[PDB]
Amino acid sequence: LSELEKQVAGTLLKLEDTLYISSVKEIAVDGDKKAAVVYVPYPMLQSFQKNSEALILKLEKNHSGHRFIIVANRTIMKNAYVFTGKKSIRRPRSRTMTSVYNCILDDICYPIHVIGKRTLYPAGSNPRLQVVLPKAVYNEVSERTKTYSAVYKALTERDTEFIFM
RNA sequence: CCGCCGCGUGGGACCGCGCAGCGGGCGCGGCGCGCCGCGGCAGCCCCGAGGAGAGCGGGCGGGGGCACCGGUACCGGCCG
Repeated sequence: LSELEKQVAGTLLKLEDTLYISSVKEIAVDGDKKAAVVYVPYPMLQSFQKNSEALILKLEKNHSGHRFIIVANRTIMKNAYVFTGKKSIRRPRSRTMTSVYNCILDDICYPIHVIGKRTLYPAGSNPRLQVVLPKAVYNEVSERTKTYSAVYKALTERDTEFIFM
């Protein structure tokens, strides 16, 4: 239902030499560079994550202009219990908002596993969350911190920032 | 304005309880009761308390019970 979709489909047809992707989302960044999010339906996320880094690098090299990220699409419900008038209906915890945001944060940087989280409450400024990444990766991912913050802000209004420890 | 543990509206932070799929067609204005696809759902488990309980390994101890057993010494008897 757009133009980037045909290009990504062409790439996907080149890469092999049985998957399917729900949609595509493009996020702007402060610099001229932009970010693209590919929505993989939940059951196929683990299927896509076997060779995520290779897929991302091939997609970036074949078409430039913005970076590519893969995230699953999860729904959110807004009632712990739903009163049908007779019985009771309970919302599973996986559909909560807090769990979904954490899963998104984990998926954004899937290859690297988060070593910690901290949310600061400055005297006047809006509270912001800072995560902690392994010292080994460092510059291997130092060029994607701004885009990561931008996307995390876009999908979830919680602003963030990154450090290494 | 002032003798209310009752009555209605609103908020719902704190306070404590909610085991028994959903959605659509049959199907009638609506709800039941059943019958039909899974063909529409991401179907259906926070976490694992410097709380507790269970488990494996290691040594630790005048901790408990039963049987068994040595040593002088007090006392009594006897030979010289």
